[PDB]
Formats: sequence, structure tokens, C-alpha cells
Amino acid sequence: GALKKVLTIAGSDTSAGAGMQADLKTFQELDTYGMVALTAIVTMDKDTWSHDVTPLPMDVFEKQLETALSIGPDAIKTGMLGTEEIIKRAGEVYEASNAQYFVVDPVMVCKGNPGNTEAMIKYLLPKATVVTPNLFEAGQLSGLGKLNSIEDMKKAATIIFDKGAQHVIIKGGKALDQDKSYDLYYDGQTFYQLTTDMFQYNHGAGCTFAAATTAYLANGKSPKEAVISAKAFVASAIKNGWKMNDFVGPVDHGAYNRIEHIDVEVTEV
Amino acid sequence: GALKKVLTIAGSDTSAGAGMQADLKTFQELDTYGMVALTAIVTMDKDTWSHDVTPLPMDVFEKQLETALSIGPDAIKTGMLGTEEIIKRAGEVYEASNAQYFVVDPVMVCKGENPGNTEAMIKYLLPKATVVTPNLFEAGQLSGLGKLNSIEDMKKAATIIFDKGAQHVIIKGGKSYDLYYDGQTFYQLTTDMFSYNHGAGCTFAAATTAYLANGKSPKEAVISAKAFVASAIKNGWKMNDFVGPVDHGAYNRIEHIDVEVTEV
Ligand SMILES: *[C@H](O)c1c(CO)cnc(C)c1O
Ligand SMILES: *[C@H](O)c1c(CO)cnc(C)c1O
Repeated sequence: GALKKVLTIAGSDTSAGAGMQADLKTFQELDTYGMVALTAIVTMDKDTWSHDVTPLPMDVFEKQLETALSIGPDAIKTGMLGTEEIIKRAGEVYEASNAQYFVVDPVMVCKGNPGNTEAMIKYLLPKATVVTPNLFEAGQLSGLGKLNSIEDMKKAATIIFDKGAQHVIIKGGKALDQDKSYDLYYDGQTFYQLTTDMFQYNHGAGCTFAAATTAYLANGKSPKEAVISAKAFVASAIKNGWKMNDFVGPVDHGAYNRIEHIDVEVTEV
Repeated sequence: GALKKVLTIAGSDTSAGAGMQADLKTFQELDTYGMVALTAIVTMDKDTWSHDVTPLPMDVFEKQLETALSIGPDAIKTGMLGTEEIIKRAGEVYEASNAQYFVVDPVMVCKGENPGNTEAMIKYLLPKATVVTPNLFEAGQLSGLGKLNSIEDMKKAATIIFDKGAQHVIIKGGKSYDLYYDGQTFYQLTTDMFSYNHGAGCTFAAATTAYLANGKSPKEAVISAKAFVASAIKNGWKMNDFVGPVDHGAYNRIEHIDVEVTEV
């Protein structure tokens, strides 16, 4: 039947591994109609790879929103938002829409502000179907600071959930363990640990995971299935990522469908 | 082997049917690594679908090109360029890269809705173009023939545009004829006729570009891109009362449509 319409409110990653590029790519891979409202443009210097974030004026941000909103998204994802104004508006449009799914990837960092954090806490967490911080973002969102363990991650998730998020996944990434990738998923009742092997290039892993979750929810998976299916999606992308230069390599967003499925072990902790 | 890297220099079609959205989606469908240097942001009024083109500052345009060029595209496509200076830089970045394929979709109009720009395309892009993909209006402008009303006028247009330096020319007729010309032979490309065609041209040029990057001859790339876009068109859907985009994934997901090829 008709493609589900999935909007991302996000920034452009010129390198095309992350940000709106990941979102659109992943939305397409998962057979949904992808759309974007750009908040910012990120570029990288040719010699050093230093990032430059160029914000987009609010008037064009709002023009993009009006269009994308008239089209009627079934699910919304947010990525790099950049300002409290934008953060606040991202929240407002979700509520104003007929969308049933709101996936918040609380971007703070790229590979290669309590201000925005508080605005994220205030305006986004209470409407979030799923929120997907990495280890660093989870400690900020929870106000616990540096999380060192599965049990600290459990603490962070309860705190974030109690601030309004219906479902929380914290990516433990290379910080928690480096032989295995652990994420902690929490739904208010039970803590699930999600585990896959590690092999290697993971630029855009985060966005891709949040983008896949949104598509999976748009297409009818429960948040649990959606998160688990997204972890598998991104694990394959990560395994088959490629070297772009001396600083970075993107995930291969098409790997799950074109190369292989990777097993995600799920356990209660 | 590694994913081929394909750059599009284009604008954002907020409706996500055409422009860079169509490009990236098409690029992804054809197993290539798609990238974009954004030239502008196109938005549409909710009530009238009036297009508003917000250009991006030239400084951010150039920072995006610097990053895309360091990554090293295997192929470059152009879409909406908007100014004669954007037109010139697009050609220059093609020449500066090690890219072997330059596909120019000389966009002048959008589904739903400067001859100085037309002159700029003729001077800067056409001499570098592996493939140029005008619709009927754009071909009449690039050729200077004005409104093309027949396969004879299209043949003339294609000859003129080839003579301006484009190596392969396809004029989309808009039954369902496209005219392909390589300098030696005129091939009429046809399928059955199917109105949710928003982004068909971008998708066609984007698929052409990916096919070329993945090793198909220009003839085969065009024929393959036509089948690709025909499926997308056939499976387009109604977005609102003004427009309906093509289904970029329809070739892979839904069905494969045969292209009839005939010399003319
Ligand atoms: C950074 O690379 C990045 C992210 C996080 O990976 C999200 N969005 C944009 C535009 C980025 O550049
Ligand atoms: C128009 O919708 C359009 C075209 C031509 O189809 C190309 N690029 C952009 C950004 C557009 O909006």
C-alpha cells in the first residue's frame, strides 16, 4: 500500500554518512517516503576535517516545516537541531501533526550546552516515542554525568524515561566496551541489553540507527521490535563501512539489505 | 568492490520528490554512495504550492564543494543551479575532480511551478557533459530553436546540443517518446504512458549517473535509466491536489518495465 511518509528535522552532513543524508538513505532502504527539513549545513575542511556548522535562518526553516507538515508525515525524527528555538518548534510540529511516532536522536556530537540539553529535556523528551542518546548524551540528559557501566546506563534510562520518554536506548558504544557493542533499552518495565560483535568505520551509525527505528515504527513494528531491528540494521552498516579518508569512514546504509544481517543478542539485565 | 561515489550539485526540493532528495534516493536504490552540494532550498506554500527558491550563501556552497571534492566523486550530476556563477563553478569542480562522468540535467522548471542561465549552461556545462538530459522546453532553449513540436525538431535540437559539446543527448518528449542521440544514431525510447511524474527528470538523470558510475555504457545507462524512471512514474502517488512524486524505489520493489528502442 501507500508509502509511509517519514520526516527528519536535521542537518546536512556534507560527507553524506550522517545527518539528513543517513536519514534519507535509510528511509529509502526501508521502503518509506523520506523528507527533510534542514536546520543547518555541516562542512569539513579538506586537510584537517574540522567541522563547520552553518545554521539556516529561521524563516527558511519555517518555510520547510509548512511544506513538510502540509504533506502529513506519519512519523518524525529529529537529529541536529542546533537552537532552543528549533528544538522547541520541532516538538510543536510533532504535536501539531497527525504523526504517531516521534524519534529523538539528541545529537550533541559528530565523529571525525546545558542550554540545548534543558530545551531537549523540556520540549522533546515529553513527546518522544523513542529517544536515542549515546553514552555521552545520556549522562547529560539524565544529569548524572559520565556513565561508566550498564548499571549507570540503567539509572540514566529510568531518569530519562521519568522525564517523559516512552522508550529509551542508550548506545554504550566504544566508551562502555570495545570487544562488544552494548546498548541498553528501557520501556518503563524492563531493561534489555542489546549486544552484537565488533569488527572495525561507523560515521553516521547514530543517525542511521535513529532513522531505522523511525522507519520501522512508521511501518508497523512495536518500539521493541523497531529498536532491535534498527540495531541489526546499523550493525550491518557498521560492519561494512568503508574508509573515506584518514579521519573518517561512513557506515554502508545499504548493507543490511545488500550484504548481510547481523545477529543482535537480547537479554534482560 | 567499493561503492561508487556520486555527487549531485542540486537544490533541496522540500516535497522530496525531485531535486537532491530524488537524487540521493535514486543513488541509494542503485547501490552507489550518494552525496549532495546544496545550492538552494525550494519550499512550497501549503495553500497554493507556489514555489519559493531560497538561495544558499555562496560561502557555504563553496565549503560544501571543498568537502565533496576531497572525498573524490566518481561521477557528478547537476540539477538546480540557479545562477550563472553556480553554473560555472559546477563545471569547474567537475574538471577539478577525477570524475569520469558529468551528467547535466539542465533544470529550468519544476512540476507544479533566465535565458542568461541558459547561456551559462551552453558555455559552461554542455562542453563538459557526458550526458545532458533536457525536457522538451529546456532542449528548445539550449538549442535556440524555441518550441519543439516534432521528432524532426527534436532531432535538430539534439544535433545542435551535441555540436555545442555534449557527448550524449536525451530529450524527454513529455505517446511517451524520449529521443537519444550519440552523434551517430538517433534512438527513440518508448514505454506505455502513465501524471504522478514529479521528480521524473531528476530521477532519470540521477539513475543515468549511477549506471554510468557502475560501469554501463552511456547507451545502456540511458536505456536502463528510462526503465528505472518508467517504473517510478508508473507507481507515483498523489501527494496533494497540485503534485504527486514518482516512486523512486519502484523499479527494485514493484516491477520492471520494458523499453522499446528504435532507430529514427
Ligand atoms: C555529524 O556528523 C552529524 C550528526 C551526528 O552524527 C547528525 N547530523 C549532522 C548534520 C551531522 O553532521
Ligand atoms: C523542482 O521541483 C525541482 C527540480 C526540477 O524537477 C530540481 N531541483 C529542485 C530542488 C526542484 O525543486
